[PDB]
Amino acid sequence: PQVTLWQRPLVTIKIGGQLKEALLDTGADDTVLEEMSLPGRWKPKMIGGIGGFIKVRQYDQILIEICGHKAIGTVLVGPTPVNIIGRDLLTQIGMTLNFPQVTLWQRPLVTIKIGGQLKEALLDTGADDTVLEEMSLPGRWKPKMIGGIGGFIKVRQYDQILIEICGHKAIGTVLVGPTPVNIIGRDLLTQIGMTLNF
Repeated sequence: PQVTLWQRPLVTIKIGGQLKEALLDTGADDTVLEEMSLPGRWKPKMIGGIGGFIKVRQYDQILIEICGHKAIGTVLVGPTPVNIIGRDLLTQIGMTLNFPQVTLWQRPLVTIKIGGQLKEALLDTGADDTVLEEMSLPGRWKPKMIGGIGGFIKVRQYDQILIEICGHKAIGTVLVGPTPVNIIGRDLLTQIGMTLNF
């Protein structure tokens, strides 16, 4: 299947004998699920994201069926607001990002130019919105809060900002704040014709 990004790329998964919906998230290194019952031993673990860190239980060698496809790997379980399938499992089902084609064995980074400056950013299908680390942008903005793995952060919303991502230009809203990494969300991914293919 090919998947465009005008809506969140959700899929049905079967794990631990249970059915769940999860977000195909190219911006996630690891797969993280909301609290659920899984068989066996686990290890305590802390993972970070927008908003900070959360404690999760790490289960190893867990069978997961994602769409029609099987994979076995590590699964983290904890207080994430959304079930996310990260690159660890995307690679196993042969997922690629197309806009150039990109496999997901490494973080899908691209060079962007915004506000006259050059930055590197993560192509993040799991992000509704584009969020950049603190930077100098031209003009007026509005105070805003956005949520994520470890809670919420306050960001400045700038409207009508030109961004050039890889080759391609796009205009839209950009959030600026204490995100750990620059993220290109679906708002801009759709403008450069990005798709998920598996």
